Amino acid sequence: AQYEDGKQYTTLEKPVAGAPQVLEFFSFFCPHCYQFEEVLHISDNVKKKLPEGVKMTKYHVNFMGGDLGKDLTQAWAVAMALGVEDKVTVPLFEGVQKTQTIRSASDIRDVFINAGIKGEEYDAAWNSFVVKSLVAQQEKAAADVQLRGVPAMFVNGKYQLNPQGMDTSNMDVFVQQYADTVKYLSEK
Repeated sequence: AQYEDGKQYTTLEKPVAGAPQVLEFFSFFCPHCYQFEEVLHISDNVKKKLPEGVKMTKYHVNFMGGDLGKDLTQAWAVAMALGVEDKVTVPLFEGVQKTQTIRSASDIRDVFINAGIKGEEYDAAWNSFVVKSLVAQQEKAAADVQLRGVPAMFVNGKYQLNPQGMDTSNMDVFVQQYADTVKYLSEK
């Protein structure tokens, strides 16, 4: 066929029930994740091609960058709770990988302050049980698919995107193939 299991995607032998429709995993330490966000804009091009009524989920992971990795998973929970994902994603990526100015939880906090989130509001979220459970959800979703690598995308808890099996000679063509594959899987 044109889309084949094991080529543009793989199928989970152990399907995950009740999973988010489109589920994306990343790490601010992850070099292809930086590309996916900054250069390729994968998330946004997938959205542009998803049907009506499909919601999109993005979670951070712990298994890169040790202690800071975990702080970043909690910070991403804060961002989700406050709904400020679109204001902190770029400076977090650049703070970790470009300028390397993020070395502690306090530096992560600085990024939010600079993006205009108020200190009191950040610290209250950071310490909230709503953020605790948001962290729990991120961990659980990644555990459910025994995730050992990022970037990763899963569709309906059953299919996993396989970007190694798409041409990379042209970045635009790669992105559209990726998004079209998500749409195909979505309609499956």
